[PDB]
Amino acid sequence: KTYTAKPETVQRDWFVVDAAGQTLGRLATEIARRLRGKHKPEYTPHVDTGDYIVVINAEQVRVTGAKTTDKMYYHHSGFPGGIKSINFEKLIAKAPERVIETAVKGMLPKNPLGRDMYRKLKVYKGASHPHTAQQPQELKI
Amino acid sequence: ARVKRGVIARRRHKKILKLAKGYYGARSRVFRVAKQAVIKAGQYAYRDRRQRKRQFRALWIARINAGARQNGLSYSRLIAGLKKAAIEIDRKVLADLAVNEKAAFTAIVEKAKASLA
Amino acid sequence: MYAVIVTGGKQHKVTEGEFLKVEKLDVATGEAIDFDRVLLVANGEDVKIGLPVVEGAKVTAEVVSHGRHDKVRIIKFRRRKHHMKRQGHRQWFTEIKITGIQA
Amino acid sequence: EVAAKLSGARISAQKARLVADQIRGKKVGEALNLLAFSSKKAAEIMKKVLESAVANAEHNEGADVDDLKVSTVFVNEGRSLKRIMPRAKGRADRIVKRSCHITVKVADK
Amino acid sequence: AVQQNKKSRSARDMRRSHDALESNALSVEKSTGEVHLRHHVSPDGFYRGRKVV
RNA sequence: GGGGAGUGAAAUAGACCUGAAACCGUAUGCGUACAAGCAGUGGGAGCCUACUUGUUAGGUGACUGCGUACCUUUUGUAU
RNA sequence: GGGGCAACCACACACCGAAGCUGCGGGUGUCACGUAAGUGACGCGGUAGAGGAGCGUUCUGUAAGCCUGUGAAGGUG
Repeated sequence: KTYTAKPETVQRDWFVVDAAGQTLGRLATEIARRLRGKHKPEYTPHVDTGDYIVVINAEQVRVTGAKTTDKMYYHHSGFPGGIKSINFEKLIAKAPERVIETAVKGMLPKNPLGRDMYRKLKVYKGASHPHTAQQPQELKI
Repeated sequence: ARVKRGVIARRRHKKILKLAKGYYGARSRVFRVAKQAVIKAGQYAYRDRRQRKRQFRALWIARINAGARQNGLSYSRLIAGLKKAAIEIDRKVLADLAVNEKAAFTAIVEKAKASLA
Repeated sequence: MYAVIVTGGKQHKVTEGEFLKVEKLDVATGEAIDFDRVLLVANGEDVKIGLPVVEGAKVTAEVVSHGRHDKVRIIKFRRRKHHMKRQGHRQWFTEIKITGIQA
Repeated sequence: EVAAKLSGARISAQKARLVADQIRGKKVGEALNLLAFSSKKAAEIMKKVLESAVANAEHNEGADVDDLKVSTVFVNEGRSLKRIMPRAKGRADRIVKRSCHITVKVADK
Repeated sequence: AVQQNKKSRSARDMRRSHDALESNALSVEKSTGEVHLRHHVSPDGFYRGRKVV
């Protein structure tokens, strides 16, 4: 019968991404492919096999056309009349690391695996990460 | 000849409550609920004999696809590569050779590239 | 030593010794069977694949037993329409054993 | 081990589960001290049973009153006596009056 | 108002999980070796080693 | 009301043959305190107890895909 | 439908995709065969409704038989 992966025998790696002019949703579709594990031959859906990602410049990211002065990010507070909105340009000066997380979070399953695949994503707005001990390799510059 | 039906009714009740054990709460112990959960759990077991064949075929394909990109193709150009030639191999035993016998898989992939498709 | 033989409309991953269950075929118990429908033969690392069938290679197997594995149930029910129908099924099989591979 | 019962005891089952869970798995020295000072109705009855289980160990089966640790306390349900009580606008409704079976089982291991 | 469905064995037993007991005030008399409640007169009528009744 | 002891072929035949289901408990194993729904089904990790010791079998089911009870009336009901 | 940018026109190959078709294994109705099943020889979603074939319960015949205190009927695995 066909082989399934085992969670105590899984091997995981450390990648680092530079986002310095990458288009937002074309960058983010290749992170979310490699967090789920479609690049490995031993992929089963019910276990998590995938590589930790570190993203280093989450403020250099680029969007196309007139979308910088548009693209409201709506969310509701719970109270009556509590709808709130903030566009792309004003958001990126407030918290730059939450643009690129909410784009990847919507390209994942909504399971308790999706919450577990989302913990392998680690973004930074700086230029260096506190993970030199794990020694991530570069991919796809 | 009065017949009293108290003994052949009981055998047909215990035959239901044997198939319906392991269930939650009142579906495994009282009969007017455990008859519904035996019929419903037989319809699901009829549909899912067909859906078993679809959940593995979609699992074999996504394992060939991952293994054949690492050598330098897609999935869809590989299948046209093997059927330019005549290799005649299922999805079930390609996705065995993708995981376990990885060197024999690479000797297959190079022959699809030589088939140039 | 692993071959790909094709028994009953489906192929297998046989590596010798093989208590292996096949659909039912017409032979008695204790007779030797030759499979001439082998698709790739590997040995150590030396692996060759058949343009459709690889030449010369045989797999020798013999029948351990016959049996009939399962009891699966069928319920054809329609709600609200006064219709329900049941049926059992047990499928034959044939357990063989490979004493085989011939490159 | 030796046992004791009180089959037929007027307090209901569920009210007397709350005194059985307090003492299950202790020693009988401090089990008599939890029951001398508890304020509930079941506690005066369970101490009458717990010292009946002990006095069957100083008697018939040998054992000292020190090494006994109370092993298995359970309280089952018994017969219920059914009575009527009138309510308003002619309608009368029915009352039960419950009892229980208590079983305290001490063990000299 | 009345209920609309009955409560299972789980949701009935979860309710009464907060309803346990306690008795912890026991203390030994220093003189007579008698057990009583802390800050109470002992049943032989001794409070902190003195006969009162 | 019990615990012995005695009668009896047998007191879990003790003031009563057998003694089921719903209902209520007590022990032992395995799973559950960041996770959304007819509570099952398809795949499935681990753990447990047995057997030759693992497909020899049994019990639990993390995780995950599909899944809006039964009857009656009706042009149609998850309704 | 959502993330997001994989949108429109002409066009080419490739793949994916049902309980459809094919492969292998069983079953059955019908008609013939190769004796109408020795064997062939061709079909099977279904309500109201029409036709065909069976299981079990209690009592009577066979029963002055046969089984049972080495253990019946029951209850439980």
